[PDB]
Amino acid sequence: TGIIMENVTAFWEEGFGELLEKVQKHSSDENNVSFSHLCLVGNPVLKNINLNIEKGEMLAITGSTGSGKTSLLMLILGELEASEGIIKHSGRVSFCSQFSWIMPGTIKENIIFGVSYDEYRYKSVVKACQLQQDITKFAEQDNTVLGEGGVTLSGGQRARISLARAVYKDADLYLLDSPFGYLDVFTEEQVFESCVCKLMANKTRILVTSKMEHLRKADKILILHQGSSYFYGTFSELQSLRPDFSSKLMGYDTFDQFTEERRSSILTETLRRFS
Ligand SMILES: Nc1ncnc2c1ncn2[C@@H]1O[C@H](COP(=O)(O)OP(=O)(O)OP(=O)(O)O)[C@@H](O)[C@H]1O
Ligand SMILES: [Mg+2]
Repeated sequence: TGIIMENVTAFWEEGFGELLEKVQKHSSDENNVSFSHLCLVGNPVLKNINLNIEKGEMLAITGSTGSGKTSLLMLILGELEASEGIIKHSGRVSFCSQFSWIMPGTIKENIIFGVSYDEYRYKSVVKACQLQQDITKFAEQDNTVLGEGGVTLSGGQRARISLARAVYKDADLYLLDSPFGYLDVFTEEQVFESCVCKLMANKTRILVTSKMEHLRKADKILILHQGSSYFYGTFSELQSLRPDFSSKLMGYDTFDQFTEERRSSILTETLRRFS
């Protein structure tokens, strides 16, 4: 149907760490991580993961920083293998990574990169990703040549082009890894509404996020901590079965407009108090 994981565990295997680094602050937290040692010692990166996501549902994945969110995505992509447990999903998947990549060419060439052009499809993706506001600032609009790896664009601009590229792909499952992590916080709110909630309402999709509105709108929710499932279920269930986490995070007035670093800090801290 959509995607199922039953009691899945995945161990550190050689090369997986380098892959994670190739995508591309608590980097000071990571400074005696040795990917070799994790492989020697036999260590789960993800442990006892369960989820059942139906066709057209949206799973929101959140958690503490370094909890295995991207790794779970990689597991779906087949870059990590389940050592225990069952994973079912079929069909093409489309992946939007944390690192926004940009190829030599026009904005438009970037969004349809490697895929056939369809005008209604294109115009539709451009609009829902809120790119119309960006391209209208340029003399050649979406025919603007990105005369770098889009280096002179904003981080949000690069993230929107990269989102639009993944959303434009025709696929059965969309993996969206933290597109909404930048300062232009009102644009991100329109994008989430227009792209992820409306245009994609019937696409099975997984959104890694650190905003509570995304948990609120989600069909299902996975919270990760230290490579384990801190919680899995609906937003209603989260308020009942994790009441301490919930009231803390809904306690804020405008949590979703804090920086990405601050939201991830509060999430991480909250997950530790309440074990
Ligand atoms: N670049 C890196 N260097 C060293 N250790 C890393 C790096 N990226 C991830 N890790 C470690 O590998 C496991 C985590 O990664 P994943 O990359 O799956 O985290 P996330 O859950 O995606 O978190 P975040 O997005 O906040 O980094 C964790 O135990 C984490 O500490
Ligand atoms: Mg990540």
